[PDB]
Amino acid sequence: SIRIFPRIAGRSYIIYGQTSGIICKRMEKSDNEFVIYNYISEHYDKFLKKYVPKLYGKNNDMLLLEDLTYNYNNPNVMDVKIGARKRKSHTSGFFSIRGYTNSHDYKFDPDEYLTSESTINHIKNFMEAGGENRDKTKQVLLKWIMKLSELANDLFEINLKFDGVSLIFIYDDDCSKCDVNVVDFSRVKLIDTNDQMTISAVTNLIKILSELADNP
Ligand SMILES: O=P(O)(O)O[C@@H]1[C@@H](OP(=O)(O)O)[C@H](OP(=O)(O)O)[C@@H](O)[C@H](O)[C@H]1OP(=O)(O)O
Ligand SMILES: Nc1ncnc2c1ncn2[C@@H]1O[C@H](COP(=O)(O)OP(=O)(O)O)[C@@H](O)[C@H]1O
Ligand SMILES: [Mg+2]
Repeated sequence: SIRIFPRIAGRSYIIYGQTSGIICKRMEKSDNEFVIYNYISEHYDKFLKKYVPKLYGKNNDMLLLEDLTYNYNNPNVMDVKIGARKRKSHTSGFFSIRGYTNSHDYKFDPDEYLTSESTINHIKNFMEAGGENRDKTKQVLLKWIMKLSELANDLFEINLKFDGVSLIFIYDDDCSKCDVNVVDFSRVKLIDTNDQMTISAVTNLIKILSELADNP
């Protein structure tokens, strides 16, 4: 009947859809996540199409979402919180890594505040599954940089406060495919300006990833 989806982070009930390519995410406390998907669709439809999993529909309290891991033979996933946290400061100052595929092997702890060096080391840990072909892993980094650059550029024109939103980074072990998308609109709010904190998270990630793609 019910297959639990292998979540990297967060607390919401998420299960595989009864059909291929879909996950079902329960809206726990309010339907705010649905209201915000609908609002972005009406006001910023190009943003939704480029950066966000497709919302196929709703069943009671369940969102039917595009499974971002579906087209991958061996997906590696990292959840980075880029929007404001509820109370805490970010573990990496401008963002918080929330989890990644195989993080347990590296003694990753989502409660641990990280130096710049430890932050970089966890991102390198996440990239270890991608293997020793430095050319192929560099290309994954560059394609993430391309899309995050455009996202940061685009965010200047969006009047939302992206509280609690995460970037879901995905690459295949063979490094033949990768993407990054924005998820988790449960705490997002309308405002009258752009979200500078969320833009700062994205530019900081671009800086770090650019250093990784350039290191010899
Ligand atoms: O916004 P965060 O700091 O990243 O963490 C909140 C946690 O907030 P905080 O109060 O520790 O700042 C929330 O704690 P709560 O508001 O229940 O005391 C928790 O419910 C969310 O699942 C939790 O977020 P989650 O890990 O993305 O599920
Ligand atoms: N569309 C998606 N495709 C694949 N995995 C997803 C998708 N949306 C969420 N996830 C997974 O679920 C986890 C929690 O997602 P999120 O939307 O942040 O829910 P929560 O409200 O529980 O924090 C992410 O870390 C990721 O592993
Ligand atoms: Mg989340």
